[PDB]
This record gives sequence, C-alpha cells and structure tokens, in this order.
Amino acid sequence: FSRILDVQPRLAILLGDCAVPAEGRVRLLRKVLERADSTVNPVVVALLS
Amino acid sequence: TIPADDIQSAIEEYVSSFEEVGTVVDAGDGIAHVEGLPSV
Repeated sequence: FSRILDVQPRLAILLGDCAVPAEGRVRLLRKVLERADSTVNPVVVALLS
Repeated sequence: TIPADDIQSAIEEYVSSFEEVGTVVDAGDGIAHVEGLPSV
C-alpha cells in the first residue's frame, strides 16, 4: 500500500490536508482501499485510518 | 495481490462531495493577525 501510495502521490497529497476534517478523509481512504478486496485484512485499514 | 484497479476516479466519488469570515487571533499597536479568510 505504501508502494501504490507513493507511485501515484496525488492520493497522498489529497490526504495531507491539515485543516480539513478527517471524516471525509477516512471515508475517501477506506473507500479507495476496499474498492478491491485484495486487502481482505481489516486491521491494516484500522492502522492506516 | 494489491488494489491495482487504478480507478482514481474514485477520488471523483469524493471530490463531488464538495461569506468568508475570519477571526482576530492577536492585536496591538495597530497590527492585527487574522486566522481564516482562505481567499484574501
């Protein structure tokens, strides 16, 4: 996930919004993650969120 | 086995989810600092 996060850093920067509330942030994030289920493990999602 | 979907239009699913008044934080001696006002 760090690979896919760095290689296309657009998603990285749009997650770096300091002032913006984080509910939409985590929504966006998990959503992009479980867009596919190659991430069956949920604890990774818990950590990153 | 990674989410290689490359559907970053999923960012669209979120972008589409989206009067300016600031606040004096400190003042004195004729100078004032104003928090907020993102488009001044």
